[PDB]
Amino acid sequence: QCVNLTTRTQLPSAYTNSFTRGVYYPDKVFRSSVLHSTQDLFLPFFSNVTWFHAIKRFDNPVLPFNDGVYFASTEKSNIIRGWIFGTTLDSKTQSLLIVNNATNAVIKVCEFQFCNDPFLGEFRVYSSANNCTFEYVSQPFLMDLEGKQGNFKNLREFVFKNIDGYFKIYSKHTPINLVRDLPQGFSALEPLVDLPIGINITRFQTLYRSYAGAAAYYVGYLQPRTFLLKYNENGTITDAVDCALDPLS
Amino acid sequence: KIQDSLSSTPSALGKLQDVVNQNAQALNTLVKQLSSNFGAISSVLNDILSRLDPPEAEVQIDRLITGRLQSLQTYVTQQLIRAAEIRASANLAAIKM
Amino acid sequence: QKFNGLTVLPPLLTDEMIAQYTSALLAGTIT
Amino acid sequence: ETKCTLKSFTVEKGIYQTSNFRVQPTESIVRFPNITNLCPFGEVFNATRFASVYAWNRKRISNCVADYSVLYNSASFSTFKCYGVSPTKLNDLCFTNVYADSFVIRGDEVRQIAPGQTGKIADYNYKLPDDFTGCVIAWNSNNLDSKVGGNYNYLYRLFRKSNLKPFERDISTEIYQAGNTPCNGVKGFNCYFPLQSYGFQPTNGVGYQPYRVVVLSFELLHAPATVCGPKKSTNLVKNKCVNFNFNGLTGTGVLTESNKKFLPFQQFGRDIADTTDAVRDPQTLEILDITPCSFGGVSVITPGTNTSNQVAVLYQGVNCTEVPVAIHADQLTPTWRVYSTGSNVFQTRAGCLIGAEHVNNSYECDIPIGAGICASYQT
Amino acid sequence: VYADSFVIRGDEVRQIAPGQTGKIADYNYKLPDDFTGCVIAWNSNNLDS
Ligand SMILES: *[C@@H]1O[C@H](CO)[C@@H](O[C@@H]2O[C@H](CO)[C@@H](O[C@H]3O[C@H](CO)[C@@H](O)[C@H](O)[C@@H]3O)[C@H](O)[C@H]2NC(C)=O)[C@H](O)[C@H]1NC(C)=O
Ligand SMILES: *[C@@H]1O[C@H](CO)[C@@H](O[C@@H]2O[C@H](CO)[C@@H](O[C@H]3O[C@H](CO)[C@@H](O)[C@H](O)[C@@H]3O)[C@H](O)[C@H]2NC(C)=O)[C@H](O)[C@H]1NC(C)=O
Ligand SMILES: *[C@@H]1O[C@H](CO)[C@@H](O[C@@H]2O[C@H](CO)[C@@H](O[C@H]3O[C@H](CO)[C@@H](O)[C@H](O)[C@@H]3O)[C@H](O)[C@H]2NC(C)=O)[C@H](O)[C@H]1NC(C)=O
Ligand SMILES: *[C@@H]1O[C@H](CO)[C@@H](O[C@@H]2O[C@H](CO)[C@@H](O)[C@H](O)[C@H]2NC(C)=O)[C@H](O)[C@H]1NC(C)=O
Ligand SMILES: *[C@@H]1O[C@H](CO)[C@@H](O[C@@H]2O[C@H](CO)[C@@H](O)[C@H](O)[C@H]2NC(C)=O)[C@H](O)[C@H]1NC(C)=O
Ligand SMILES: *[C@@H]1O[C@H](CO)[C@@H](O[C@@H]2O[C@H](CO)[C@@H](O)[C@H](O)[C@H]2NC(C)=O)[C@H](O)[C@H]1NC(C)=O
Ligand SMILES: *[C@@H]1O[C@H](CO)[C@@H](O)[C@H](O)[C@H]1NC(C)=O
Ligand SMILES: *[C@@H]1O[C@H](CO)[C@@H](O)[C@H](O)[C@H]1NC(C)=O
Ligand SMILES: *[C@@H]1O[C@H](CO)[C@@H](O)[C@H](O)[C@H]1NC(C)=O
Ligand SMILES: *[C@@H]1O[C@H](CO)[C@@H](O)[C@H](O)[C@H]1NC(C)=O
Ligand SMILES: *[C@@H]1O[C@H](CO)[C@@H](O)[C@H](O)[C@H]1NC(C)=O
Repeated sequence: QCVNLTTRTQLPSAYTNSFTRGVYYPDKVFRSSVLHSTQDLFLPFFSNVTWFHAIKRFDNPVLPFNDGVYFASTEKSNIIRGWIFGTTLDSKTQSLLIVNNATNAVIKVCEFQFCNDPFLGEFRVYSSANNCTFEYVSQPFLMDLEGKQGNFKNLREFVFKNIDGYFKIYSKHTPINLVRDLPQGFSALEPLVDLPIGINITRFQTLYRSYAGAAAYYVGYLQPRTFLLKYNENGTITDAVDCALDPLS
Repeated sequence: KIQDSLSSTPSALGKLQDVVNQNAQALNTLVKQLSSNFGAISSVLNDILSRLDPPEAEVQIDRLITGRLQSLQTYVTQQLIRAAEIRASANLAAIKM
Repeated sequence: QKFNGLTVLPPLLTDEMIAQYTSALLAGTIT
Repeated sequence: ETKCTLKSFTVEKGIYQTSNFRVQPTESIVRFPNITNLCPFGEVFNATRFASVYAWNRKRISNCVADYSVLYNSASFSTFKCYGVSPTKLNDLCFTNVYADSFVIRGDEVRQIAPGQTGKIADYNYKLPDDFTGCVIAWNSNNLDSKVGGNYNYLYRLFRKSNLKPFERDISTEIYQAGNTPCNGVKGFNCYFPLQSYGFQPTNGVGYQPYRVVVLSFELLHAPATVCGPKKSTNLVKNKCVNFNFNGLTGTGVLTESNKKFLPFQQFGRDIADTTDAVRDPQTLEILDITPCSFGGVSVITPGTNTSNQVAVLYQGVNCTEVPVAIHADQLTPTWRVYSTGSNVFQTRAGCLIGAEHVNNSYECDIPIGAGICASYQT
Repeated sequence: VYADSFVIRGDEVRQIAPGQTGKIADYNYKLPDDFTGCVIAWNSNNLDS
């Protein structure tokens, strides 16, 4: 099933500043009261991250993964549903699929024939699933956070890396109460799962299953750099400073 | 006045604070040096012992032995130089006394 | 530090005895 | 000890350092996860038909118990070269994730399977990473996969614009424009199909024969490993320094109830020296700390050798409530132990002095010990 | 000069080197870790088959 609707609905693409976001737990090691430094792919702070907002009707744009992509979500009622992965997206080359449908999240990597305008309401994301090499099912990932009834908005930061054939996912939940901008503060990400894709992916798109709600995201471009992490005495990240933002850093 | 001045600023006792800090920093780096690979496949001897058969295990240990021995020599030489300056200051203090 | 074989040793002259030296010196001077 | 250290048969009056003292471990403790089902390594090694080298299959194996001895002892394998791993300690050591990569190649390209080499399949459809760890297993299978008319289901990728990433798998069949002019359709002049077909027949000689290969891509000990061999678990004991074993973490030290809170993806706690400092039991979800049990230096206090041969002993930095536990039942680095007889014992800030008598008369410091205490050989 | 003579398979020749692992090596014939000397080997099928 596919219906191709209208156009890209103008250009709401703007810019916003990423104050202190874009860091995940680098490794599966517990450390305390140590200012550890890691040299790997992370989002720099104050990065001129691309901004979008679902102010109606809207579409999902196609963006690269040069040295991978940091993704963040400012969401309510869990509009976010996953992402689209691929390099050619025309079933000539293998592209990966993630959809968090009503039952649970399912991840499937095949030579999918992605539709020109994938939207949900309906599972209209692809027309063909010809040749497959991976298929996985689990329990749904829509873990709504504490407080309930959406008193504070949900921040669900995300990192998706493709290193030497390994696809890594990290996750975090935290409530936010800033109306439009990035909440001032620090956070990190819990690693979730490593995925064996081994396929060349250059560009992504998003899902946004459709239904009186609004939500916006950021795009951060992950880059290989050095960052200093301030672990507390409990083993959770409490502050961070760039090694390559300004002379003071 | 002297008691008041000594009770006020901390920049006066830098001479002794540095004597403490240099030793602390050097020994701290000496500890840190145990985490490096020195060209091996692991920084933990137990792992290199547990993995591999007896012959190759020792070969990787040698790389580790050479690196750690070099680190020890560097630390000892720096300590020897530091001790000489501490003794030069001690002779000056004795003459002043 | 101590767990890897890095051990610190105590000085021979304790601080109380060093204080005894300095007190004796200045008392002898002033008297 | 003093004479042997001085490498001479006369010893002058003074305090002499000798070999360090360290408490030896008493018993062995091994703690592996108590999963029981066997890993279906037969389902990969004896699988009916593998995929082509251009489309090599990847299977994940977990939640089971393996046995690599039956693989190393099998003479069928022609080449068995391992990287940072040995089959001897495989039924012991643990594994984060076990992934079986299965494919078929020609005998000449077997050398290309190792990381770092190059070739028509190495640079095009299967390359191992620069820092690859694992072990590759290969052996001829002509009698298993060859047909008199020719086996044509096996193909490899011949032309690509740029070399692939590690473990990359390219399935696209785009026609390669070997010529400068663009082309389309099924084929064209100087426009080859990217895949090239093999001609395996029983008449071929060695080197050109098909070699069935199976590879593992495991990673070790930087994650909460889940699979390892049939090594059986024992019980744990506390407050005694022993050579424990948690999921292949060989070590030695006294284990005590810790208080740190590992995240579910965290299994190990590391110190400044990048050494493990706390451990979680792979059978119950509590967390324990590891400390190296008591050790220290030994110094021997003696007067002039010609004057006498009686000596005392001092342990630097050792609280001598331990040395009663340092009974000569288990192993100890210093063999001599008769001096712990007792009532000739005294405690200093510098350690515990054993074999000397404490008095109140003060004298000039003859032999300096530490913290203001001085010993002397006197009537 | 001590001459140790014995016959094995073609594929198990690799085990004759010191420090090697295999059935023959582990069960009946291992050379010392610091072995000095050397082995001489050749096929003898047309003599002992
Ligand atoms: C969300 O996506 C899921 C995967 O994309 C999808 O899972 C699908 O579940 C159905 C029913 O469980 C499966 O259909 C088969 O179910 C059993 C499995 O043994 C068979 O006996 C049946 O005869 C039937 O063939 C689908 O196979 C499975 N999808 C895939 C790709 O395997 C969920 O249903 C989706 N949820 C919603 C609400 O759309
Ligand atoms: C590290 O985690 C610790 C446990 O989660 C946490 O300790 C907790 O600290 C709070 C406040 O610091 C305590 O709450 C009580 O604190 C004092 C008593 O010390 C009372 O006057 C307060 O009114 C309040 O009742 C918790 O009792 C305490 N819990 C535990 C188990 O220690 C630390 O604060 C955390 N440290 C960091 C740097 O994040
Ligand atoms: C993963 O997919 C990428 C996208 O296809 C691919 O990058 C592409 O590489 C080809 C060949 O290297 C380029 O083709 C052009 O190459 C040179 C420039 O170096 C031109 O002069 C030629 O005329 C030719 O048109 C593509 O331009 C390039 N595309 C992009 C978006 O980068 C990667 O190489 C793939 N990764 C691997 C490991 O194969
Ligand atoms: C997706 O949108 C495209 C618009 O580019 C639609 O393509 C046209 O489809 C009609 C048939 O309904 C053809 O007559 C046109 O020639 C097509 N245009 C082009 C440029 O190919 C397409 O129909 C839409 N998808 C679906 C499922 O309707
Ligand atoms: C990808 O899918 C295509 C479509 O089915 C496969 O092409 C078929 O392959 C079979 C088996 O070789 C042939 O019998 C068919 O004739 C092919 N279809 C066509 C239209 O030619 C292809 O094999 C698949 N590729 C992989 C790697 O699985
Ligand atoms: C040497 O060790 C003993 C015991 O191992 C220490 O004695 C402890 O002293 C504290 C404080 O006086 C008491 O709370 C403990 O109960 C004592 N232990 C026992 C087993 O009774 C002794 O203090 C240590 N020496 C030094 C210099 O610290
Ligand atoms: C971000 O980029 C936009 C245009 O790309 C520019 O207008 C804006 O000033 C930039 N902001 C920062 C903080 O660099
Ligand atoms: C494959 O089968 C043979 C006999 O059928 C058996 O000896 C061998 O052990 C099997 N492979 C594995 C990995 O067990
Ligand atoms: C190990 O055994 C205990 C009791 O025998 C059981 O409670 C536990 O679940 C077992 N471990 C696992 C990982 O299932
Ligand atoms: C030790 O005593 C002997 C006599 O018993 C004497 O010959 C020797 O010189 C003495 N050693 C020293 C160093 O004085
Ligand atoms: C030294 O004198 C004290 C009295 O203050 C006494 O308790 C102690 O036993 C004396 N020392 C010895 C070795 O008897």
